Amino acid sequence: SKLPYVGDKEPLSTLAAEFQSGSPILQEKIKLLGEQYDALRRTRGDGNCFYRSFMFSYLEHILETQDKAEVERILKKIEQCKKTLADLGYIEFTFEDFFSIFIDQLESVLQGHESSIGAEELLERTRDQMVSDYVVMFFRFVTSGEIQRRAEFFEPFISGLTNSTVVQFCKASVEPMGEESDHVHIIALSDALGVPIRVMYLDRSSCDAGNISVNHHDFSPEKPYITLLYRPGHYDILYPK
Amino acid sequence: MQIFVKTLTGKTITLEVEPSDTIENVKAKIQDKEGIPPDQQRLIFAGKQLEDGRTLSDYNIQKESTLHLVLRLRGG
Repeated sequence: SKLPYVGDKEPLSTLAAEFQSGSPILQEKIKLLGEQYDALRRTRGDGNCFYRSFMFSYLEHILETQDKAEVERILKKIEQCKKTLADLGYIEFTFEDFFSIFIDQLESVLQGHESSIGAEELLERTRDQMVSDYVVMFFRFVTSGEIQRRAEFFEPFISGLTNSTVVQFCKASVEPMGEESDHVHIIALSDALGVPIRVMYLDRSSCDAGNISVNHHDFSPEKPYITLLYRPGHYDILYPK
Repeated sequence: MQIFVKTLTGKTITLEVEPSDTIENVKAKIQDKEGIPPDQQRLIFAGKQLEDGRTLSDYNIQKESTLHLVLRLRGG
């Protein structure tokens, strides 16, 4: 209600405080996570957390890496996504501002020119509604385009998940702001942009009780340079040690 | 018998089962081959999600049927 879309970096101990009167499996997994990860950054529970986490993670990665070649690569992928949206019948009037706002942020985190920004201003922009929500919406359009482009491949997964056709799913569950995401969204966004993602899965799962670890899921369109924390219902950003 | 499980990356996992295998048993086989905790798996056959209690015959999953696997990753 009063919380920002994206929080400050926090030591992992703040995560352990959330569970210190819950399950010991979770406390032990958070111990191990502390072994492998320095910090986390929370995102707001408004339904957009996967896209918000991905957005900030990626923009901050470009800021700190200054990887101009990765930017050239992704810009090519974004052009291709514009073309598939048009081929699907979306006119530019329906999505152009979302693309141009994200491209502006991407170019801004690159150093050495007039409108270059630093980390504090990047956090300001990802906390501002009229920038952050538009970038989230950019990612939702990209996701929707990739899902519909591959409708035939995604069809049986989606109809099992939701008893919806692929277009119904895109319209009702991908494009609206505030709609939670799931496995299909992550695969589609990761493939459409060609950026890998590691999701650390923090749950009560165990196979040998007394032998517990945090398992993960990789999306690799070489460890992923985007790492997210998943707990059932919610995504945040993790920082490796 | 053999069945196949398609994943969202385009991979097919082949498994050995009988019609009297639980859905839990199938997820444990999937963990054996892929390392995915059964708690995190969602199995689909013909537009319906398969329930842990029931078995392969209940969903009429026959010889060389194809299931679909999605991970439990819903999040806001």
